[PDB]
Amino acid sequence: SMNPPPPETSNPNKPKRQTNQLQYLLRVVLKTLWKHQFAWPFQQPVDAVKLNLPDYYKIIKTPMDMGTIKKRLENNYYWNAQECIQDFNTMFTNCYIYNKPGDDIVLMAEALEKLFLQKINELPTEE
Ligand SMILES: COc1nc2c(Nc3ccccc3C(C)(C)C)c(C(=O)O)cnc2cc1-c1c(C)noc1C
Repeated sequence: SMNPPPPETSNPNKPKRQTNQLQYLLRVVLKTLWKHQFAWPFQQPVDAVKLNLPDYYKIIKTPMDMGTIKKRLENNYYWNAQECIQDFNTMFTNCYIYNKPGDDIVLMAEALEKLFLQKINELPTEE
């Protein structure tokens, strides 16, 4: 089995918290990206077996995807907004590292990232 286990989406020992910033990240940021027409390749972990990408998990050692992020938010896995923002950045970065500049998947990622940055620019203050 050449896929690694997916990133954890819950952990009984990791402290849980709900902030208005994390609620914004689920209700506005994640929702906006999730339903976007280019979202689908990013909605679940990269299945390197089914996609026939043997070298993927030899190159990408910190995988991340929006399915994982969605579940983390729904499970109150994050303590703060920065943890979640970091996961989005990891997802985009992995795509830019593994794929060639100008590839369709890169253009899809760039479009989602632009939308992401717009919404993060409008992050609300802590209540
Ligand atoms: C190439 O990047 C991906 N492609 C798919 C994918 N389809 C696919 C397969 C080969 C070539 C091109 C594609 C397109 C997405 C451009 C159509 C599928 C699928 O067909 O179900 C699923 N997950 C992916 C993740 C990725 C992906 C992401 C996201 N980041 O790196 C990779 C690699």
